[PDB]
Amino acid sequence: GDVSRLNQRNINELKIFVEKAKYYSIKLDAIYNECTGAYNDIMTYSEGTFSDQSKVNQAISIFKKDNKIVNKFKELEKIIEEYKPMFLSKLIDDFAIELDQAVDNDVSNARHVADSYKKLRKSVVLAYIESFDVISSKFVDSKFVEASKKFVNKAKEFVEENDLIALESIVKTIGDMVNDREINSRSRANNFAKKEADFLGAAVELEGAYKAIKQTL
Repeated sequence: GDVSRLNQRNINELKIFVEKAKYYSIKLDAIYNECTGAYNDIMTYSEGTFSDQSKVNQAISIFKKDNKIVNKFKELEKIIEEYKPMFLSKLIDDFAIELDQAVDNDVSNARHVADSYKKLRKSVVLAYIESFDVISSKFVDSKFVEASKKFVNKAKEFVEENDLIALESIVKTIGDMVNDREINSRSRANNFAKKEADFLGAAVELEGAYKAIKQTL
């Protein structure tokens, strides 16, 4: 008759991912807070060696010490491992290699550390969206699948504006939907309000399709 058995399998798969990934944004925030000074010091004091070399060495030490930062990224990778097997792995290797090679003094290497980090930060955000993209694409409900495409696009446009703020919104919003908490569609922001609201509008549309499925189960 109907496809309730299938729709329930889809809700189940989405709910598992979201609950398993619920600390993803907090974990990226902890990387950002530890590394932001070190990133900016590399960008500043490597733009021209004149020199602050001691500052650059110390900045590199924050990214390298006890492989802590690399392992924090691997912890995020392990969260999305089931879903996007090779998304992040190359970019984590690239960073690891730059860190391995940065035995100073070498600004280019120091700038390569900073760029490989920034690129990896943005990938960790896209990885979450890509996982939801793969999950949503297994939905038998065509209205949900259409609403999911619109969400991923607005999600990605939001990432371009600010990767950590975008990831925080995506995680909280998807979280609200699978826990049946009504999504607020308004941004109260002073920075990035336009793109946040575009993203929140696509999430209200998705919440609509999600509820329409849920109400038949």
